[PDB]
This record gives sequence, structure tokens and C-alpha cells, in this order.
Amino acid sequence: VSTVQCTHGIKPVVSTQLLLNGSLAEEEVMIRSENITNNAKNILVQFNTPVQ
Amino acid sequence: DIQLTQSPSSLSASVGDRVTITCRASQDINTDLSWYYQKSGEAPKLLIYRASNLQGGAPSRFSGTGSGTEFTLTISSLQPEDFITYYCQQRYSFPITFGAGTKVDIK
Amino acid sequence: LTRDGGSTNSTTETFRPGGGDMRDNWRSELYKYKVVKIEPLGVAPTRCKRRV
Amino acid sequence: AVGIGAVFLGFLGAAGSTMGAASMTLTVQARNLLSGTVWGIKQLQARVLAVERYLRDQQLLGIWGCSGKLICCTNVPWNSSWSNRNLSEIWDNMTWLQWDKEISNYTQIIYGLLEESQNQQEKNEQDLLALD
Amino acid sequence: AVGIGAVFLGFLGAAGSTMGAASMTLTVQARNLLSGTVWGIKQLQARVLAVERYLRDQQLLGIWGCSGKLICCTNVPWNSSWSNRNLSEIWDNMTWLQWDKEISNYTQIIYGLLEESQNQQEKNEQDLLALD
Amino acid sequence: DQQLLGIWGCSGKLICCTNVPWNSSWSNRNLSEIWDNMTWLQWDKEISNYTQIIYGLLEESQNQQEKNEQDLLALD
Amino acid sequence: AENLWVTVYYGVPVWKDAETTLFCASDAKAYETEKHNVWATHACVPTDPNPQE
Amino acid sequence: QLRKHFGNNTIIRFANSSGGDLEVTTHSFNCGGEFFYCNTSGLFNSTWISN
Amino acid sequence: QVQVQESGPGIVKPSETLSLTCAASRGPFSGGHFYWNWFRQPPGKGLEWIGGIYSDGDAADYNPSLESRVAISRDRSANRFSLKLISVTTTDTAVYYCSSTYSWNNVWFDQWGQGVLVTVSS
Ligand SMILES: *[C@@H]1O[C@H](CO)[C@@H](O[C@@H]2O[C@H](CO)[C@@H](O[C@@H]3O[C@H](CO)[C@@H](O)[C@H](O)[C@@H]3O)[C@H](O)[C@H]2NC(C)=O)[C@H](O)[C@H]1NC(C)=O
Ligand SMILES: *[C@@H]1O[C@H](CO)[C@@H](O[C@@H]2O[C@H](CO)[C@@H](O[C@@H]3O[C@H](CO)[C@@H](O)[C@H](O)[C@@H]3O)[C@H](O)[C@H]2NC(C)=O)[C@H](O)[C@H]1NC(C)=O
Ligand SMILES: *[C@@H]1O[C@H](CO)[C@@H](O[C@@H]2O[C@H](CO)[C@@H](O[C@@H]3O[C@H](CO)[C@@H](O)[C@H](O)[C@@H]3O)[C@H](O)[C@H]2NC(C)=O)[C@H](O)[C@H]1NC(C)=O
Ligand SMILES: *[C@@H]1O[C@H](CO)[C@@H](O[C@@H]2O[C@H](CO)[C@@H](O[C@@H]3O[C@H](CO)[C@@H](O)[C@H](O)[C@@H]3O)[C@H](O)[C@H]2NC(C)=O)[C@H](O)[C@H]1NC(C)=O
Ligand SMILES: *[C@@H]1O[C@H](CO)[C@@H](O[C@@H]2O[C@H](CO)[C@@H](O[C@@H]3O[C@H](CO)[C@@H](O)[C@H](O)[C@@H]3O)[C@H](O)[C@H]2NC(C)=O)[C@H](O)[C@H]1NC(C)=O
Ligand SMILES: *[C@@H]1O[C@H](CO)[C@@H](O)[C@H](O)[C@H]1NC(C)=O
Ligand SMILES: *[C@@H]1O[C@H](CO)[C@@H](O)[C@H](O)[C@H]1NC(C)=O
Ligand SMILES: *[C@@H]1O[C@H](CO)[C@@H](O)[C@H](O)[C@H]1NC(C)=O
Ligand SMILES: *[C@@H]1O[C@H](CO)[C@@H](O)[C@H](O)[C@H]1NC(C)=O
Ligand SMILES: *[C@@H]1O[C@H](CO)[C@@H](O)[C@H](O)[C@H]1NC(C)=O
Ligand SMILES: *[C@@H]1O[C@H](CO)[C@@H](O)[C@H](O)[C@H]1NC(C)=O
Ligand SMILES: *[C@@H]1O[C@H](CO)[C@@H](O)[C@H](O)[C@H]1NC(C)=O
Ligand SMILES: *[C@@H]1O[C@H](CO)[C@@H](O)[C@H](O)[C@H]1NC(C)=O
Ligand SMILES: *[C@@H]1O[C@H](CO)[C@@H](O)[C@H](O)[C@H]1NC(C)=O
Repeated sequence: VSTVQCTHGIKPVVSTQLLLNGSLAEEEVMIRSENITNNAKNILVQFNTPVQ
Repeated sequence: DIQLTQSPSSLSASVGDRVTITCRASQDINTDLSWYYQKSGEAPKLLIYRASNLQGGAPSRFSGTGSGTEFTLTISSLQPEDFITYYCQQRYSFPITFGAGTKVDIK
Repeated sequence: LTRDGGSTNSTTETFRPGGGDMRDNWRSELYKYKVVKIEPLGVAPTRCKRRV
Repeated sequence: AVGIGAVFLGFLGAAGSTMGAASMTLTVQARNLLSGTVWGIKQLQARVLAVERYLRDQQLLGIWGCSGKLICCTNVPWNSSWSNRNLSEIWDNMTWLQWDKEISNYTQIIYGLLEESQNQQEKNEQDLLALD
Repeated sequence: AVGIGAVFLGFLGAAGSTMGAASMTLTVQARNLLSGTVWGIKQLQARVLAVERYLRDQQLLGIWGCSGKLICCTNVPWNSSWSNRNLSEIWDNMTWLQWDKEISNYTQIIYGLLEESQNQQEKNEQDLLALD
Repeated sequence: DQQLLGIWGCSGKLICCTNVPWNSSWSNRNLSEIWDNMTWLQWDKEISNYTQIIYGLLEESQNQQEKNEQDLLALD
Repeated sequence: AENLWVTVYYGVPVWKDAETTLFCASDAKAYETEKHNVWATHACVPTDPNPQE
Repeated sequence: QLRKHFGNNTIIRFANSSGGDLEVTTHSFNCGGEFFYCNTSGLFNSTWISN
Repeated sequence: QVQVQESGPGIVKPSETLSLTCAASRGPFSGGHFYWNWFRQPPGKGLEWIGGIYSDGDAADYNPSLESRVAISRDRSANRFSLKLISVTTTDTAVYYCSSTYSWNNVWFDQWGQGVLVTVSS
């Protein structure tokens, strides 16, 4: 854990079904969900490297 | 490199005496100078910083003065432990130099 | 992504694109920040009498 | 000169030690409480709320009579019913958060007793100096 | 249970007694000062007014060198030029409002004397401590 | 500024002495001239460089003093 | 005894009269739905029960 | 990466959006102060079998 | 308040590479700069400064004479720092020290640990 007084820069955008110019993970492609077992909620996936 | 000369190179006096050591710089260094004291079998520990800021825990018998290219340390009363090695040095721009050193002996 | 509904155990699954709520786009970024408040007062036991 | 850097002693980073060490760094935290067209009203309201909270704390400290100092003793004895333990463990093993979580239940009664003892004391001192 | 009720001591209601009894019950009032689109703006004005009012009194008490107490003595001697009567009647049969309307004219001077008295006290004490 | 005064343990008073010694480095002078001729504004202008250094010394002196005396009253 | 010195008190019960801005207060029951009405907007702080006299 | 939760002996498949209004059924974005709606049916059309 | 220790081989043959390492602590302070320094002293003569490096950078600074025969590295995961010396010689037989100097407001502390001996022989 650590403490900070002001977050880093954020660039708002608008898009659907895809994410553009966002931050990227460092370890590996990662998957996140709330209650992944259920089909009700969406699933987010974050890549390792960008694609042009 | 700024050359520092210590004087006397060696000295011998009796316990309880008053003695004085001097360190001359090769040029003007203002007051960014400090003296470290060390004894055999131990790593050095700082004695005086800036020649005008008494280091905490040191005996008051030691006094330091000077400026320009000449700095002086006066001991009012010798003690058996006071017979130790001293090193004047300059905390200035690079490089970093240290004095030859002086040894006090019992007589 | 979003998972499609299934039945029994078909040893297979399907996924489709989704989206439509702008909130998820913001949520993809702010997932490593928390905000807390301070509380100064405290009490403890000690070996001391009030001065008199 | 050259070589010497710069050392601080800052925010809550000292909040992972025993009781003894952390108490050496109270003051800095105490100093960081009053630092400083539809959006302006919001920040104004926030500032007013912060000021009100600070004044509430100051009054609550003033009532007990220990005002004007960081530490203060009192005459209320410590009932063993809450948490027996012993002094050395309490002062050399636990952190602040664990203690706070441990003594969350019996908070109000201690304030009540403190207030009562303070009141009895000031009343006694008041008639006492009335005699003199 | 069946006949036991509740009897508390409330807000300002002792203002029907002698000059002396009322002073026995003062503390309670002191603990009731900092209590805490057009249809909601005025609340901010009210809060600002309240905090300013409290701070003014705090400062004024601070200057006179009696802060932190409810009954404080001083050195200024009373003068019969301002008023008459003796201790007995004053402290036996009177009301606070009557005294207020009685001493209304001569207030600013009575305020003014205190700070110069305190200044002389402090100045003398400073030299008393500094002579050694 | 009320809080800042409060930290230095001199609340409720217009004058207050303290234990920190006065180093001759900042400005030697001597008592007569400073207390006779110098005015407030010029003095402020002339000691405008070493304020932050001074504040910390008072703070730490009070903290250490209070911590020390706490033990003495504790053993009582 | 005859000679005497001034003394100061605090929190004395005396008052005068003046004017100031009031504020509103509404029952929480109205806050339950009924979002459409000229008056009774939500800005009023919810009231409190058992008033004391 | 995803296989770790649903067992290794499974078959994965991808399909285009089910349907709806033009806003959600296609990928909408902005370039150079101008709005585009693009048809991404040629991206999620594949299958993957074990091993 | 920081302790420091040294770790390295005892005897290394001439012309080989000598690798030394030293650990460190952060003490009660929260954030700042600790200009770590490596010093040496041969027997029977005055001390000499080898080199320095900040605790939040990698631009290791070396004395002009021994620029070509000294490499300095730091590890944040281990919170350690290491030195590599090439073309070792009998002159390097000496006592070596790792030291840190705080930067509190006008105090200028300094620790020196214990050091370690190094001998070069065949
Ligand atoms: C996350 O999603 C899973 C399913 O992917 C949820 O598990 C199921 O949740 C339901 C609803 O709470 C549970 O209730 C009932 O259980 C029995 C047996 O299935 C039956 O009466 C109903 O069919 C109904 O599902 C159910 O026990 C539970 N487990 C299963 C195997 O269906 C889960 O609750 C979701 N949320 C969380 C927070 O876990
Ligand atoms: C965070 O936790 C670590 C691990 O417990 C703490 O390190 C501990 O620090 C203390 C204080 O320096 C060390 O005690 C010292 O060593 C022994 C203990 O028997 C004794 O000679 C002395 O009394 C002295 O206090 C303790 O050994 C050390 N723990 C270890 C090495 O496992 C650390 O202080 C905590 N706080 C931080 C990093 O802010
Ligand atoms: C996502 O993919 C599905 C599955 O391919 C698409 O549904 C398909 O849409 C096409 C175009 O409308 C349909 O073709 C139609 O076929 C008959 C020919 O007699 C007639 O209805 C029309 O003239 C047209 O050619 C196709 O049948 C239909 N497939 C299924 C299984 O329903 C869907 O359109 C795709 N969605 C998007 C947003 O691209
Ligand atoms: C996004 O583009 C895809 C094609 O890349 C569209 O789906 C395809 O739509 C065609 C009609 O436009 C469907 O019918 C096919 O047309 C031609 C000529 O007849 C030929 O490819 C086939 O014989 C067939 O009839 C085609 O089945 C359909 N394919 C799929 C996989 O759905 C899709 O409709 C476009 N999305 C939108 C929103 O328009
Ligand atoms: C989604 O993936 C499927 C499966 O690969 C694609 O179906 C493939 O579509 C192509 C183009 O129409 C088919 O090629 C055709 O094959 C025969 C001759 O072999 C004939 O019908 C045509 O001359 C053409 O060459 C291919 O066979 C077919 N594969 C399967 C397994 O049915 C589909 O087109 C893909 N859709 C998109 C939008 O990428
Ligand atoms: C301590 O608390 C317990 C539990 O309420 C009570 O029975 C006991 O009398 C208390 N002791 C004192 C000294 O107040
Ligand atoms: C505290 O009590 C425990 C449990 O009886 C005991 O082991 C420990 O030595 C005690 N410590 C003291 C009295 O400092
Ligand atoms: C406080 O009371 C709760 C129930 O209200 C109980 O679960 C908990 O253990 C109590 N905690 C302590 C420290 O006594
Ligand atoms: C009201 O006046 C009467 C008559 O002087 C007095 O006895 C009484 O205490 C006063 N106060 C009351 C009734 O509260
Ligand atoms: C106060 O003075 C009045 C008027 O002369 C007198 O009646 C009363 O007895 C005096 N009371 C004293 C001296 O207690
Ligand atoms: C105050 O002085 C006015 C005249 O300026 C006079 O009418 C009034 O009675 C005086 N009030 C008191 C309480 O002396
Ligand atoms: C103060 O020092 C100045 C400069 O040396 C000198 O002229 C003056 O007389 C001194 N004043 C005293 C000692 O009162
Ligand atoms: C204060 O510092 C400035 C540079 O920041 C320097 O020019 C000035 O002479 C200093 N003043 C004193 C009184 O030392
Ligand atoms: C899939 O294979 C991996 C290989 O590492 C194994 O660890 C895992 O348990 C397998 N999972 C299954 C069969 O569900």
C-alpha cells in the first residue's frame, strides 16, 4: 500500500464494445468480473500489449 | 585537488595539558570543513562539523575555530582517551580530500 | 464481453460483445484508489496520577 | 554542500509500529487538519463542514479541562472488565488500529465517567476557592 | 415504573431567581452554543453567523487573561461612582435583567480598564522573571 | 495562526520565553542597538531568511520537554 | 470587606430582542414519494420527534 | 488464460452481437471531430477446441 | 537509525574480478535521499573515497582516478548495493566500508558500520 495526494493523468474518451488509448497491464492478459459464475454481469479483459 | 596540511605532524605532551592543532587549506574553502576523530580498531566517528557546530555527545574541552585557509582545534585539558587520531577534511565540490593526520603521545 | 445463457452441461460456451453503460468505461481505470478519513482522538492505559 | 540529500518526517507512514514510536510523531498529523457556478457551492460547503468538525473537536477537548496540551492524565481508575492484558504487551506488541478495533464497544461510558470526574473536580475546586 | 417520572434540568429557565442562586447553575448554558435553490441558501449564512459569534466571544475572553475558566477574579477596584447599594441586597433580592438595565451606561470604561491592568501585570512579571 | 501559536505551548499569553539558544550566525549585533534604534519593519526585512529553520527548533524542544516531564510525573 | 474588586462571569442567562433569518423543517412522511408538488420540496431537513417544552 | 476457470475439456466459440438498436449493435467512435459506426462482424467469428 | 553489513569473498587472485555487497535500512524516517557511499582505507595510510550513489537513482559517481575499474549497482527488491572491481592488484588489499549520511535540518549525521577486510594474494 502507499499514499498519494493527487492521482495521475486521465484522458476521458467515448466508445462501445472496445477500449482505445487506455492503460495496459504489465504481467499478462487479465480477466476481471464480479460474480463470474453467473451469466448476468459483464466481463472485462485487459491486454498485455496494444494492437494498432 | 585542494591540498590540506596538518600541523604538527606528531606531538607529545602530558595529561591535563592544553594543546592546539592546525589544518591549512591550499585555497579558500570558506567554512565547509569538518574534523573526524578515530582510534585504533574502530571506524571513524565525526568530531566537529563546520568548526562551529559542536557535535552532540562530545566533551566541551574541544574547541574549533578558523576560516579561509586556516582552521584550528584547541584542547584545554588532555585526557588519556584524547591521545587519538584526527583528520580535517573538506565537504566541498568534488573530489574529496582528507588530511595526513596527527598522533598525540604521552610524555 | 458477456456470456450467453446455456443449459445442462454442453461442454461448450459462447460469448458476445456488449456494453452500453458509460460507467464501465470509467471503472476500467479507477480500480486502484481508495479514499479515507482521519480520526484524531484516542485513549489508553498508563501509570500516572493527575497533577495536584 | 555536495552529497547530502534531504530527509523528511511526513504523513501516516509511521502507522505500522508499536505504541511507543508512533507517539513521537503526533504533532505533524495534528498540523494537517486545516490546510488550504454550481461547483463553488460544493467546495464551500465542504470547507464549512471541515471547520465545524474541527470546532466540535476543540470544544469536546475543552470540556474535559485538558485543553492546551497533547497529553493529559486523569483520576478515573481502569476497570479490568474491558481488557485485562498487561502493560508491557499493550505498549510493545499492538498497533493503533488493532487497539481501536478492540475497544470499540465500551467507548461512551468512558467519556461519561471522564466528564463526571471533571465536573465533580471543578465544583469542588470552585467552592474550595469560595472558602478562601 | 408506575409513579416514577423524569425530571431534567433544561435550557434557560432559572431567570426568575435572586442574583445569587442563578450563578450556581451556569455550566449548562455554556454547553449549548456550537450545536450542529433559494430554499436552502440561508443555512450557510446562519452557520457563518453562528461561528463568527462564538469566535468573537472566545477572543474577547482570551484577551482579559481569564481564559479556560468560568469564574475569574481581577485587580481593578470598584468605584461607588458607578453604582450604589451593598452586598446583602445585591446578592439576596435582584435579577440579572435588572442589573443589566442598571449598569447599562457605564460599560465601555469597565471593559477598558481590564486590558491595561493585565498589561501592567504582565510587564512587571516579565522583569521579575528576567532579573535572574 | 491560532493553532500555530497553540503548538508552541504559549497559548493564552502575549509574551512567552523558551529554551532554544540564539546562534550568533544569523545576526551578531548587540542588545543596545537592537533594542534602541532598529525599527520593526527593517528588522523583519533583515531576518526574513531564517524563519522555517527557527520554527522546527521550538517544536522539537517542546516535544522533548513534554515527553521528559511526563515520566517524572508518572513516577510520582 | 467594604472595599471590593470587580469580577467576571460567563454564561449568564440574559437576553434581548432582535431579528434574524429562520429556516424550514418538514416531516419525513412527506418525503415518502409525492415528488410532484409546488411546496414541500426535499430541501427541508427532516424533522425530529418528541419535541420538548 | 480464460481456460483456467471452465476446465480444460471445453470448446470455446465466438459470435457477433445478438441484435438491438444501431447504437449498441456496432462499434461507435470518434475521429477528427467526426463520428463513425463500424460493423465488427468479422472479428468475433471463430472456434477453439481442446489441445 | 540504520545498521549496515558487508558481504564478499575473502581472498581473490590477482587480475580477477572482485564483487562486494552491502545492505541497508531506512530507519524511522519516511521519505528522503540517502547518498550511499563506498570508502576504503589501505593499512598504514590515509583514507580514500571510492564512490557514491543516490538511493533513488542509478547515475553512480566514481572518483576520477578509478573511473575505468569500478561498477556500482543497486537493488531495490533486496534494498542492497553492490560493487564490481576489475583488474584487482595487491594495492587493493585494504579495509572497505559502506556508509550513509542523513540529511536532517542542519545536523549532518553519519554512520559507518564495521567494514570488512580484503586481501589479494596468489
Ligand atoms: C453468482 O452466480 C452463481 C451462479 O453462476 C450463483 O449461484 C447460485 O445462486 C443462486 C441464487 O442465489 C442460489 O439459489 C438457489 O439454489 C438452489 C440450487 O441451485 C435452487 O433453489 C435454485 O436454482 C437457486 O439457484 C444457488 O444455490 C447458487 N448456486 C447454484 C449452483 O446455482 C451465486 O449465488 C451468484 N452470486 C454469488 C454472490 O455467489
Ligand atoms: C515492521 O515489522 C518489522 C518486522 O517485525 C519490524 O522490524 C523489527 O524492528 C525492530 C525495531 O528495530 C527490531 O527490534 C530490534 O531487534 C531485536 C528484537 O529482539 C532487539 O535487539 C532490539 O530490541 C531491537 O528493537 C526487530 O528485530 C525487527 N524485526 C525483525 C528483524 O524481524 C519493523 O520495525 C516494523 N516497522 C517498520 C518497518 O516501520
Ligand atoms: C450477426 O450474425 C448473424 C448470423 O449470421 C446475422 O444474421 C444474419 O443476417 C443476414 C443479413 O440480414 C441474414 O441474411 C438473410 O437471409 C435471408 C435469405 O433468404 C433473408 O432473410 C435476407 O434476404 C438476408 O439475406 C441471415 O439469414 C441472418 N442469419 C441468421 C442465422 O439469422 C446478423 O445479421 C449479424 N448481426 C450483425 C449486427 O451484423
Ligand atoms: C456486417 O457485415 C457482415 C458481412 O461481413 C453482414 O453479415 C452478412 O450479411 C450478408 C448480407 O449483407 C448476408 O447474406 C449474404 O450476402 C451475400 C450475397 O447474398 C453473400 O455473402 C451470401 O450469399 C449471403 O446471402 C450474410 O449471410 C451475412 N453474414 C453473417 C455472418 O451474418 C452483417 O449484416 C453486417 N452488419 C450489419 C449491421 O449490417
Ligand atoms: C466466419 O467463419 C466461418 C467459418 O470459417 C466462415 O465461413 C466460411 O465462409 C467462406 C466464405 O463464404 C466459405 O468459403 C466458401 O467455400 C465454398 C468452396 O469451398 C463455397 O461456398 C464458396 O466459393 C466459398 O469459397 C467457407 O467455406 C466458409 N466456411 C465454413 C466452415 O462454412 C464465415 O465466412 C466467417 N464469417 C466472417 C464474417 O468472417
Ligand atoms: C467493571 O465492569 C463490570 C462489568 O460491568 C462490573 O461488574 C464491575 O463492577 C466494574 N468494576 C468497577 C470497579 O467499576
Ligand atoms: C503479561 O502477561 C502474560 C500472561 O500472563 C505473561 O506471560 C507476560 O510475561 C506478562 N508481561 C508482563 C507482566 O510484563
Ligand atoms: C461488541 O459487541 C458485539 C455485538 O454488538 C460483539 O459481537 C463484539 O464481540 C463486541 N466486541 C467487543 C470488543 O467486546
Ligand atoms: C418567584 O417569586 C417568589 C416570591 O418572591 C419566590 O419565593 C420564588 O422562589 C420565585 N421563583 C419561582 C416561584 O420560581
Ligand atoms: C444596605 O443599605 C440599605 C440602605 O441603607 C440598608 O437598609 C441595608 O440594611 C444595608 N444592608 C447591609 C449593610 O447589609
Ligand atoms: C444613562 O444615561 C441616560 C442619559 O444619557 C439616562 O437617562 C439614564 O437613566 C442612564 N441610565 C443609567 C442606568 O444610569
Ligand atoms: C555594540 O557593538 C557596536 C559594534 O562593536 C559598538 O559600537 C557599540 O558600542 C556596542 N554597544 C554596546 C556594548 O552597548
Ligand atoms: C537571503 O537570501 C537571499 C537569497 O535567497 C540573499 O540574496 C540575501 O542576502 C539573504 N539575506 C540575508 C539577510 O542573509
Ligand atoms: C488443465 O491443465 C493444467 C496444466 O497445467 C492443469 O494444471 C489443470 O488442472 C487442468 N485443468 C482441468 C483439467 O480442468
